[PDB]
This record gives sequence, structure tokens and C-alpha cells, in this order.
Amino acid sequence: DSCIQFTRHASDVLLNLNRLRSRDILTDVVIVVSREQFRAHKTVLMACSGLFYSIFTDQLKCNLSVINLDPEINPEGFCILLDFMYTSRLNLREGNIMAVMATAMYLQMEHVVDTCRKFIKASE
Amino acid sequence: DSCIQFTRHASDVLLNLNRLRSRDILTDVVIVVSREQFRAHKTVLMACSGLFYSIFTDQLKCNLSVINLDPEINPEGFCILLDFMYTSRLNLREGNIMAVMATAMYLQMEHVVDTCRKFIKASE
Amino acid sequence: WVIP
Amino acid sequence: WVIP
Ligand SMILES: O=C1Cc2cc(Nc3ncnc(Cl)c3Cl)ccc2N1
Ligand SMILES: O=C1Cc2cc(Nc3ncnc(Cl)c3Cl)ccc2N1
Ligand SMILES: [Cl-]
Ligand SMILES: [Cl-]
Repeated sequence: DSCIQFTRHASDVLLNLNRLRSRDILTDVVIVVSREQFRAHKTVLMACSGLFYSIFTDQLKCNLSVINLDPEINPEGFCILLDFMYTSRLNLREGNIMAVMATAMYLQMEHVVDTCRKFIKASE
Repeated sequence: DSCIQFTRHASDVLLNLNRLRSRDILTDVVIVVSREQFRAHKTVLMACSGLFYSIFTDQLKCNLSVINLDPEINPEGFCILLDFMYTSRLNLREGNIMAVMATAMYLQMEHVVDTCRKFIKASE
Repeated sequence: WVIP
Repeated sequence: WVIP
């Protein structure tokens, strides 16, 4: 086509989606990770994760307001990945890298799994 | 913080939100523009437009499944702007620029209004 | 704005 | 991935 493109548009959209999440506006699901609860938008979770994409395209699970993750999932690892979904920024540290990588593998977030693998390989 | 950032994340999220829109997945509103209907995600509309942000933060309108726009709004101008919201690409042409600018002013999409003003000024 |  |  002959379209013009606004370079900062995608980043501005994601910034506003994170502002809606912070104010709990139009969040339509609670993700339960052991004792911890995380409110989010189903569409953003699907757009970032192969696991959530599979869950919310399922004809019965698409209507659930609560999703319980596997008990082996670490709430801090999930929190870090949820923040990444809404910001593009990943808080990867020596103390959390193993939990973040395991959570990203479970959530099917291949770019996160890739950077975790590279950061671990460098420390070996 | 000491975060790492994935450059293509925001663009990848927006691409997936557009794929969900194209397959009519988890769309929660229909925007009526005279005889034409457009399905969308309330969160994306709010993230792109000052008008939709005001509408869906309203305690009564947040729950409506149908929103009717002002009869002066051109359906093609709306379609072009809805496509821009989901892609960052604006199909701006001599034949549609006046309708696109008027629709962007109504929707409160200041970056679109700005480029329309500059493109019109250049043709004068 | 750019030419993509 | 970059340092933002
Ligand atoms: O590593 C990742 C990140 C990811 C996201 C999604 N999401 C979508 N993919 C295709 N169309 C749609 Cl409509 C969505 Cl929402 C699926 C798989 C994966 N894997
Ligand atoms: O030109 C524009 C584009 C736009 C979007 C929005 N959206 C939001 N702004 C602040 N926080 C939130 Cl939570 C959202 Cl969703 C408001 C005004 C405008 N004006
Ligand atoms: Cl990823
Ligand atoms: Cl805009």
C-alpha cells in the first residue's frame, strides 16, 4: 500500500494498556499463582503468551474469570513476566533468572526463554 | 531499574491484537457509524483515542456493547482510523484526507490530526 | 511519521 | 534485546 507509519504508535498503545492495568480498568481475568492473584486483560495475555493464547481461544476457558496456574509456578517469576508483557522491559537478575526462565517456558514466551538461556550460558 | 528491553515487543503485541480483531476473538464492542458496524476491543480503542478513553471510563457506558457515533462521521474515515489503531499504518490519500482529519478530531487522535494538517498545508 |  |  501507500500508507504512512507512526513509529511510536505501538509503544504508546502498550503504555496506555499498562495504565489501564494499573488502574484496574476493563481487566477481565485474575491469574492465580499459588497464594497470589494478578489482574490482567485476556487480550494482552494472549498477545504475549502461547499458553494464554491456547487457553482463551478454548470455547469453555475463554469465559472463565479466574485461571489457576500450575503450583510449581513462582509468583515473582510470573509478576516479572506480566510486567514484561505490558512494558517490553524484563527485570532479569541473578536471583530470579531460573524462576523467570521456567515461567517463560510454561507461558510459551520464546523471546524471554532465548535471552534467559543466553544470560545463563554466559555465567557458566 | 536494571531491566533489559525487547525492541520488537510492542509491535508484536499490536500485530497479535490485530490478528484477534480479524478473527473476531474477544472483541467486546460494536461501533456503529451510520449504516456500518465495526467490531473492536474496548481497551485498544481507549489506548488510541481520547474520545473512547472518556466513553469507556464512564461508569454506565463502560458496560455498553454498542456505541453509536455522530451521524456526520464518515464510515470510511472511521475504518481507516480503526486500521491505524491496530497497525500504526495510516492510509492517507487526497480523496480521504478531509474525512480522516474530521474523524481523528472527533476521536481525539492528536498525532493523526497533526499529520493531516501538515499534508493539507503542503497542498495549499 | 515515516514511509514504512 | 537492548539496555533501554
Ligand atoms: O512466544 C510466543 C508469544 C506468543 C503469542 C501468541 N499469540 C498469538 N499468536 C497468533 N495469533 C494471535 Cl491472534 C495471537 Cl494472540 C501465540 C504464540 C506465542 N508464542
Ligand atoms: O491523541 C490521543 C490518544 C489518546 C489516548 C488516550 N488513552 C489513555 N490515556 C491515558 N491513560 C490511559 Cl489508561 C489511556 Cl487508555 C487518552 C487521550 C488520547 N489522546
Ligand atoms: Cl517473549
Ligand atoms: Cl494518534
